[PDB]
Amino acid sequence: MKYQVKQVAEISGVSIRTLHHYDNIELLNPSALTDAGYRLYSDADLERLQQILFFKEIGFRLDEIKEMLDHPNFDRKAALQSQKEILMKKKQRMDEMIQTIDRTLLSVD
Amino acid sequence: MKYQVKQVAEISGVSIRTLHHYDNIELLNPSALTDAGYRLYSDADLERLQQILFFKEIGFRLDEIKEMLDHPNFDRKAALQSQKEILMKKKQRMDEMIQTIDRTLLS
DNA sequence: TTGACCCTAACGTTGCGTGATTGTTT
DNA sequence: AAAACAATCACGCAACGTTAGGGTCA
Repeated sequence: MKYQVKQVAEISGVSIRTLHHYDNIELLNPSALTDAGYRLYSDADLERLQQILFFKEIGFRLDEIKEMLDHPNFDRKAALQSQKEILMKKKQRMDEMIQTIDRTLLSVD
Repeated sequence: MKYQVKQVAEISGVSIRTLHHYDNIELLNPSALTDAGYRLYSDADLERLQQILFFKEIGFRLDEIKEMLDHPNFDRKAALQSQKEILMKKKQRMDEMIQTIDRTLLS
């Protein structure tokens, strides 16, 4: 029924420290707590975690992920594209950086 | 032939705040200090600042840049390559992420 | 009692931006 | 006697990693 850090960390691949941090940030708040304070996660919490984890792969930030999960109305298409555009530019920057390196490695190679 | 922050900053493009930081980090230390504490950079300090800015463009971090300027024995060739390689892998990760977005935009 | 497991601090990391407050004078 | 310019704090940002010390018991 419920899961505690060790298990959630194992099922999802993230660290316990991560679960805490996501808890402190209000990104992912456990569904329950034991009298002793132990965090107890529900299957729903696990879906939520998978989604925040997926948006993480696309390069979004915890705040963006948060605002998108807490506010579903927020159009996702435009976000997925803009994020793409942002990514593409980051890629373009690195290219210019690599050129600068090559354009520099031409001297006693 | 000495310059104070306003100038050096204006001549190099970086901010005065940057110059201070680079000073605290021991990356770029002013050639001279004024009695009142104003720092004065020499033409040499300016060359050093340019070198710094180059490596900064290639993507190196202050520590790496520092360690390279303070020890000119460090083979620069391999450094420029390894850095190139690192930049490439980053490019690749960027690609996979873009693919994943596209692979999701099918709707 | 004892592992195995959980918690809360709180500093470390990268590179300055942005005030706030205050001294100096190229 | 003011306008510019310089200085030293020190908090803020992204996302956890990593001890350090100390309860709990699925």
